[PDB]
Amino acid sequence: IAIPTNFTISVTTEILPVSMTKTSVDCTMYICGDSTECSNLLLQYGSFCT
Amino acid sequence: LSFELLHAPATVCGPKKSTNLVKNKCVNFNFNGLTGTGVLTESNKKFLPF
Repeated sequence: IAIPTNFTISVTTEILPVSMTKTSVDCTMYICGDSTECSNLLLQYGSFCT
Repeated sequence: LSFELLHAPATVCGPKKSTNLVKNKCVNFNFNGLTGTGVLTESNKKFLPF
C-alpha cells in the first residue's frame, strides 16, 4: 500500500457564465425605418413582430 | 433652341427650389437626391471637404 505523509492545499479557479446581454429589437424600426407604406406592407405579415 | 437627349450623362437641367425646417421636426427631406425622413439636428462631425 501507499500512504501520504504530507498534504498540499490547492486553490483552483472555476469560471462559469450566468447571464447574457439583454437585447431588444423594435421590429418595425428595424424592418421599415420610418417609412409609413413599408409599415403598412408589414402589417400584411401578421404577428411576426409580436 | 434644339434639345437632344443622348445617353451621355444629362448635363443641363433647370433650377430647383429650396426650403428648410431644422430642429425637432419630423420632416421628409430631400438633400440633392438623398431622400429620407427624420429629425434634423446640428452635428459636431467633421466630414472631409469632398
